Amino acid sequence: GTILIDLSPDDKEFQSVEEEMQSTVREHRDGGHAGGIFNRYNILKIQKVCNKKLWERYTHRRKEVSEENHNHANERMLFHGSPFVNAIIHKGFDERHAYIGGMFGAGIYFAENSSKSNQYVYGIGGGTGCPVHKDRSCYICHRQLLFCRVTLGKSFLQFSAM
Amino acid sequence: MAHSPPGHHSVTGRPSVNGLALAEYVIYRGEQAYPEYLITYQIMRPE
Ligand SMILES: O=c1[nH]c(N2CCC3(CC2)CNc2cccc(Cl)c23)nc2c1CCCC2
Ligand SMILES: [Zn+2]
Repeated sequence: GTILIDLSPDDKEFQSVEEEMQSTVREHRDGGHAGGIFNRYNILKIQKVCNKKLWERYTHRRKEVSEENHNHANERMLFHGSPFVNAIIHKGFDERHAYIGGMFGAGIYFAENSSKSNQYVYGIGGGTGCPVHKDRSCYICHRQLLFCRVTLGKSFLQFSAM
Repeated sequence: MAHSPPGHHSVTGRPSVNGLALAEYVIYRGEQAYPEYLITYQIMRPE
């Protein structure tokens, strides 16, 4: 039930999303070990993910959360990197996409820094890198991230030493 | 999956040591996120 719509690089929506990718790169304290060494991306394609069932499942929960949080869904746009991107866009997020060993418990994790999510495209801590070259810093192979609509509602603030 | 703290719908992980690191967020129900955009890209070797 999922359709993917290519956006044109001449489209304002493409440029907007690219700018969100590019402007939220940072350096990482691992020196690039997990996600590679880079300051910017080459954006190759941006697709809108269209799935009526998954969207209505999302907006149904969004309204519940809003009503429990003084009418504020606290909706953000956040990055998610995962080896399971193809399953996520067809079936949605579920517990099998959860970070079992994540610092805040077994949940689904998102980042404001695109480069944080880039650390997980090939696995936890970058895994063994790209499947072709086994290179966590591969400049050749194409990577995929998700830029996701996320309902936070009332968010528990946890000051981590990261 | 685990649960969010009672009375909450998510967790905000706010880095308190790296001033340049932005926040990370956790949800505990898949229905609270929609994968809106699929972005294909390469990282670029610094000049
Ligand atoms: O975008 C993000 N994705 C993740 N994942 C957690 C690990 C996970 C892929 C997704 C989940 N289960 C599993 C099993 C096998 C391999 C892998 Cl890689 C994964 N964690 C984070 C961010 C950004 C914020 C910091 C944490
Ligand atoms: Zn490669």
